[PDB]
Amino acid sequence: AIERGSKVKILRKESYWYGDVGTVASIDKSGIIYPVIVRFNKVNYNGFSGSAGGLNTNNFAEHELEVVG
Repeated sequence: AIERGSKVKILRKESYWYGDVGTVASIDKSGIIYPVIVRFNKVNYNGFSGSAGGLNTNNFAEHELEVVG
């Protein structure tokens, strides 16, 4: 099961960090299809201005992540 701070290999085809692993940051209450936000320490600036957006976290479903810890 997706534990906390566990190593999860992202298995999302259309993902900026697909094929890479990430550190589980926190899970949601199943409010959305991708409540699990993983950490990648990677930024994808593609339109920033004024307020510093920045992501560093991608949403992913439980079945979309592969706990390989």
